[PDB]
Amino acid sequence: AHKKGVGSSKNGRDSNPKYLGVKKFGGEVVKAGNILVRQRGTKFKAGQGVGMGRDHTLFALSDGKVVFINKGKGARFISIEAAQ
Amino acid sequence: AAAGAAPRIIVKMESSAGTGFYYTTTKNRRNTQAKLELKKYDPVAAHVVFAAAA
Amino acid sequence: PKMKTHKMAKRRIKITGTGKVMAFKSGKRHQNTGKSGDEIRGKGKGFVLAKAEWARMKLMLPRGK
RNA sequence: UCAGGGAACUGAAACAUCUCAGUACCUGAAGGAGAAGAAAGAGAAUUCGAUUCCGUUAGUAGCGGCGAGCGAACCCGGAU
RNA sequence: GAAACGAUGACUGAAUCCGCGCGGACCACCGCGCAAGGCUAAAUACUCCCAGUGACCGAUAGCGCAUAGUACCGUGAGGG
RNA sequence: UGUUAUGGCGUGCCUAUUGAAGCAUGAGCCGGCGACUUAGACCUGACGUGCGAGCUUAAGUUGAAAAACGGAGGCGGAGCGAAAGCGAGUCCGAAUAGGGCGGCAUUAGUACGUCGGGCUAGACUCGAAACCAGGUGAGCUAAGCAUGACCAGGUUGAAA
RNA sequence: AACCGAACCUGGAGAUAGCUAGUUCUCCCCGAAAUGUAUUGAGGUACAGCCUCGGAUGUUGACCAUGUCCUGUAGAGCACUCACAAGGCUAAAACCUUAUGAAACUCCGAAGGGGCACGCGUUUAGUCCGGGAGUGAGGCUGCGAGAGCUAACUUCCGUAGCCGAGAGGGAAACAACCCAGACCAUCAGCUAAGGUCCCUAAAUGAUCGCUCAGUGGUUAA
RNA sequence: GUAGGGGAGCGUUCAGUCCGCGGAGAAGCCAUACCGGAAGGAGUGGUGGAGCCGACUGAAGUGCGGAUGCCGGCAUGAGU
RNA sequence: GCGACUGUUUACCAAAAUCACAGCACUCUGCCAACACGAACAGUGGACGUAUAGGGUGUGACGCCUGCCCGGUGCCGGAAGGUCAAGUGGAGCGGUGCAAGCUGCGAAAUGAAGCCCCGGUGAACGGCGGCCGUAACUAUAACGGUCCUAAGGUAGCGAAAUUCCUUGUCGGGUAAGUUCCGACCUGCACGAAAGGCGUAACGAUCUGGGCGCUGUCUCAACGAGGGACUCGGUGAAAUUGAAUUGGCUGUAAAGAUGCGGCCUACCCGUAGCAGGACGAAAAGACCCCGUGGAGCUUUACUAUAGUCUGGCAUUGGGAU
RNA sequence: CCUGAGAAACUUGGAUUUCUAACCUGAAAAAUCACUUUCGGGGACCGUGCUUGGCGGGUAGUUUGACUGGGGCGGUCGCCUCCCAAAAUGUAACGGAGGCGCCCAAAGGUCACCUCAAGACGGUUGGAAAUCGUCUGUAGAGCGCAAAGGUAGAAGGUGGCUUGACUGCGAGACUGACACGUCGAGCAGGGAGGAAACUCGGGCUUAGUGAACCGGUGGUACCGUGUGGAAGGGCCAUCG
Ligand SMILES: [Mg+2]
Ligand SMILES: [Mg+2]
Ligand SMILES: [Mg+2]
Ligand SMILES: [Mg+2]
Ligand SMILES: [Mg+2]
Ligand SMILES: [Mg+2]
Ligand SMILES: [Mg+2]
Ligand SMILES: [Mg+2]
Ligand SMILES: [Mg+2]
Ligand SMILES: [Mg+2]
Ligand SMILES: [Mg+2]
Ligand SMILES: [Mg+2]
Ligand SMILES: [Mg+2]
Ligand SMILES: [Mg+2]
Ligand SMILES: [Mg+2]
Ligand SMILES: [Mg+2]
Ligand SMILES: [Mg+2]
Ligand SMILES: [Mg+2]
Ligand SMILES: [Mg+2]
Ligand SMILES: [Mg+2]
Ligand SMILES: [Mg+2]
Ligand SMILES: [Mg+2]
Ligand SMILES: [Mg+2]
Ligand SMILES: [Mg+2]
Ligand SMILES: [Mg+2]
Ligand SMILES: [Mg+2]
Ligand SMILES: [Mg+2]
Ligand SMILES: [Mg+2]
Ligand SMILES: [Mg+2]
Ligand SMILES: [Mg+2]
Ligand SMILES: [Mg+2]
Ligand SMILES: [Mg+2]
Ligand SMILES: [Mg+2]
Ligand SMILES: [Mg+2]
Ligand SMILES: [Mg+2]
Ligand SMILES: [Mg+2]
Ligand SMILES: [Mg+2]
Ligand SMILES: [Mg+2]
Ligand SMILES: [Mg+2]
Ligand SMILES: [Mg+2]
Ligand SMILES: [Mg+2]
Ligand SMILES: [Mg+2]
Ligand SMILES: [Mg+2]
Ligand SMILES: [Mg+2]
Ligand SMILES: [Mg+2]
Ligand SMILES: [Mg+2]
Ligand SMILES: [Mg+2]
Ligand SMILES: [Mg+2]
Ligand SMILES: [Mg+2]
Ligand SMILES: [Mg+2]
Ligand SMILES: [Mg+2]
Ligand SMILES: [Mg+2]
Ligand SMILES: [Mg+2]
Ligand SMILES: [Mg+2]
Ligand SMILES: [Mg+2]
Ligand SMILES: [Mg+2]
Ligand SMILES: [Mg+2]
Ligand SMILES: [Mg+2]
Ligand SMILES: [Mg+2]
Ligand SMILES: [Mg+2]
Ligand SMILES: [Mg+2]
Ligand SMILES: [Mg+2]
Ligand SMILES: [Mg+2]
Ligand SMILES: [Mg+2]
Ligand SMILES: [Mg+2]
Repeated sequence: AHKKGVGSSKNGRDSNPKYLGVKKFGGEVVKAGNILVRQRGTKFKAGQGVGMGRDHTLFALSDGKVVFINKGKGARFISIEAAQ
Repeated sequence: AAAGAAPRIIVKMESSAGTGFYYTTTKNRRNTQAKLELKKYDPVAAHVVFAAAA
Repeated sequence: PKMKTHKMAKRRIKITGTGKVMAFKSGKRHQNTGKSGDEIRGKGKGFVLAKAEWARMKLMLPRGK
């Protein structure tokens, strides 16, 4: 006549969002200590003027202007060059 | 954390300096067995090494 | 009826010269062996509420103290 | 008005301490009022000087599942 | 609550002047005080009743009533 | 202006809703009654007014076909700290680096009124089922106690 | 004592009521939301988000172009992972030719999007300080997905538009579709979607064809 | 243009003041083709029989179709 | 079938298989009895009764009977020990003053009832059960019976007021029998005072069958009386947005007299019918929701009348 | 003046026994009582009063979450990773898979050194795989645990020294409604490794978590109710 279940899911679950990616893009002014990429790994390597926290977070060290170096795929660098 | 705590325990590292100051971290008892001996700063002087008080 | 002062807010909130509202950062009572030492340091402290939370506190203590 | 006895709804967005509230109600005794009163006091100036009442101190000091919420007194100014 | 002080139900129970009681655990010191015996007007409260007033009402308003606790309902309390 | 014929056009109102002519709610009709208010000498803004580095009284006193007195108090005047305390500085600290603040490149408050809103109170109006207190009820009904009343006539035929 | 899972009367008492109803005079201006997270929370509330009034600023907003950086979808592709079609070859695996599927494969990889600078060029918004809110049930269609049976006037998200809160013409009728945003007056003119045999405003229009089945006027192997 | 915010007003009682009407007739009631952007407002006439309009200012028990709202009167069902 | 019986019950939907009952059992109670109503050392019921009496509990005439399990729980009893509150006892720690002193906290040992623990207890609460293998597509009617917790059904009964599979299977009755009866045992999920199986008699009980008789029926007629109808008299009600209130098919919030198209229809009423007007009545009583309510239950939390218990007081003397 | 005891006494108790004037209770010319006595009996118990602990649905007040293609049953509730997610972030479902509530005293700091899986040829136990060698060898391995990104000029394997798994701070950003959360240059004290430039305020990264409240503990001498102390609070640390 009717049915009695009984099944469910073992799924559903997921994890709260991890707002990643670059926050500071090609040709952008930058204050000292402004963050420029959140990333899982070495996706973007620090160049001149940019350091890297343990989160592999890239944060700029001395003001200036942001510049993206794509060195042919899998090896890429972000840097600051000050204006003048 | 919780009571049962067989491996790893919150131990407090109290100074020899007799200042009053101490620290806290965790030791496994599988590998420390006897005691814990560490060399950290003391802010009531400067840098005087502590032992693993209960 | 004279509006009473919200006695909870006595020990946890501060009025400022200009007219903003302050409190102490939180998580400092058994979340310790965490730690990190810079957290523990950063927490014992004090700080200003974001903003939306201002009106209420102001209404909590009419005398400012 | 004083005294003996003394609720719950409700508020705590549930509830038990708490709150409603010593309110409602019940009983008692008494008057045109009654109560209270002549410091084993308040208090911190070695200050004040019977009690009651008004303003004020003051939503201060404190009370509190330190939650909801409850909340003086001294001084000072009056009425007598 | 660190809980002083008053207050009694139970048990117990001291000093009387170089003595006694307090001052918020507790001690010293420094201050305020004379418990266990009584009465006391005045300022204060209320408004059944009386008088004056009103940016109160004028017949569904205003008291429930231009009067009635009547008619009427209820065994009754009571409602009206 | 009234009234009409005919043509075109046209899904009552309210409420509640994603969506109402709805076969969803309310409503017989008309007349009256019928719902955002009051209070505090509370809080916080807008407008206005009076004083203005100052502004203001409350109880009360006297007067009172009016109002005046009354400075006790309250608000500005300095902040910062857990506080002591320090003070255009202060707090963390051993000093630094910082937070709050003063200066700032300037900034006026206070008393009253009207208004917007907050709080506390019945707090826009109407509506529970319930909870508690004190009382009224066994002239109905459930039973008890004392005291009386009543059961045509017929059949059956136990012990002794 | 005509309704007893606790009588009735009065009182506390205007109990409480996150619930349902109801909420009254006119015109003018702007004008939402039904999203997010948190809640003994899910038809309730807090804070944001969105509305309005006021005071501040003073083009900071908007669109669109140029420049520059970010991306892993569409496709495609098989280089890894998993899966797979015929054959070779070998002791089956690896490997060789041929051949292919993929949300959780990627050698690659668009259109588009997002940030920043200008404004090289148009247009009007913005931001902050303070008062008042309301909203937190959404609804359909297209496109993009999951769930579902590539069912639902289905459910849950992304995105545009409309309804919601939108009257007017069209689609017979018809929130949503197509055209189109109604300050008022007119027995005035042009148009949009959609239409021009009669009901019904407007060519029983023109020319070259098609179908003869009322196909027109609803389905398939 | 819904919730909502803002702005300018209409009408009602009471109150202060000014104007001023009223038995050759007030308020209220009744009819109406006039006026104003709307709440609304006047003109005339009929009613009525003793009070009342306009203006500015102040204070509200201040504007109804709803609430199975309340009181009241009268309809329908029916000459059933 | 159920209950033995006469009786009793839900005023106003249940009269029964409910309750009560005589009989039976367990147990408590020695009298200021237990038990119960009470502000209460008052008073009273019990009862002016006295264990052949009284209370409480279950079973329910009568007959034959009433098995196994004391692990858990509850009651009765035991006691070596582990126990446990106030108190008794303060070794010892601090505060203060110069100190005599005043004073803050406070350990042993001791310390009641009760629980732990030992035994007993069923006409105490209760328990008397899990299961092993089948030809084929991740499977339906049917199966024979070994048996874990303290134990694992003695009689009697069994498809039952108890049976899921279910119209079980056979027999009976019937032309035909999902009901009834008998037998069977494979009792989903009987069973012995929550009584088991019988039982003459009793029943406005329930169930099946027969005889008789019949308008219950085939199948309805005729008749009567009382309404309904007509006239004179008196004259309600629930309901009601307003109504100028058709049919089909369609559309609309998805069930249209009111919207579209088409069709039908002169105006008004009387007696009649009940398809519609999602007709009337009761703000659904099912269902969900509300950090609504209330009655009830417990080994849910918390308290508490009552009650057991140690110490203090009434409260005294003596002897060992 | 006595260690330990023997007589006597005050005893102050503990238990028992017993007596009676408290108290309780029955009888007789006076019914409930009061008398009085024969009294008779009981008896310092019972009763009652304060306190101590136990039992106590007899009564009493209340509690008994939410999500949910109606509710209940089942499942689920915080955190991390991947896909969905439409090439920026974000984005729901009782959509599709999988982990966490730790671990490490070395698996950290620094310094120095080393390079993997796998196949092919040949090799005593072996002979699928063991251990050795040669050749190939960009990751086809490893990283304590899930997976994603990452990584061979190391994060991977090994050794030396070590306690930066540090106090006092924090320019500036990411991110969230708030509270949170995350990254972090640089200054001071003061240290570790390095010859040194230098690096180190834990771990390749992303889960390994709990706001307040009340309390434990080590320091501190801020307040301490006439003053000076002390109880108590406050501060930093820290445990539940
Ligand atoms: Mg309550
Ligand atoms: Mg409550
Ligand atoms: Mg009297
Ligand atoms: Mg005392
Ligand atoms: Mg009149
Ligand atoms: Mg609906
Ligand atoms: Mg709406
Ligand atoms: Mg209708
Ligand atoms: Mg309707
Ligand atoms: Mg409804
Ligand atoms: Mg109706
Ligand atoms: Mg002003
Ligand atoms: Mg004001
Ligand atoms: Mg209000
Ligand atoms: Mg009755
Ligand atoms: Mg009410
Ligand atoms: Mg009340
Ligand atoms: Mg507009
Ligand atoms: Mg808001
Ligand atoms: Mg621009
Ligand atoms: Mg593709
Ligand atoms: Mg290529
Ligand atoms: Mg919501
Ligand atoms: Mg929603
Ligand atoms: Mg949506
Ligand atoms: Mg849908
Ligand atoms: Mg439209
Ligand atoms: Mg239209
Ligand atoms: Mg049309
Ligand atoms: Mg539609
Ligand atoms: Mg055209
Ligand atoms: Mg034409
Ligand atoms: Mg408009
Ligand atoms: Mg006037
Ligand atoms: Mg008048
Ligand atoms: Mg009406
Ligand atoms: Mg009705
Ligand atoms: Mg009426
Ligand atoms: Mg007639
Ligand atoms: Mg009729
Ligand atoms: Mg008739
Ligand atoms: Mg019977
Ligand atoms: Mg009978
Ligand atoms: Mg009945
Ligand atoms: Mg009957
Ligand atoms: Mg004992
Ligand atoms: Mg048969
Ligand atoms: Mg049979
Ligand atoms: Mg029986
Ligand atoms: Mg007639
Ligand atoms: Mg007609
Ligand atoms: Mg249709
Ligand atoms: Mg029609
Ligand atoms: Mg019509
Ligand atoms: Mg009929
Ligand atoms: Mg209902
Ligand atoms: Mg007791
Ligand atoms: Mg209960
Ligand atoms: Mg639920
Ligand atoms: Mg569950
Ligand atoms: Mg995208
Ligand atoms: Mg969403
Ligand atoms: Mg608390
Ligand atoms: Mg301490
Ligand atoms: Mg201390």
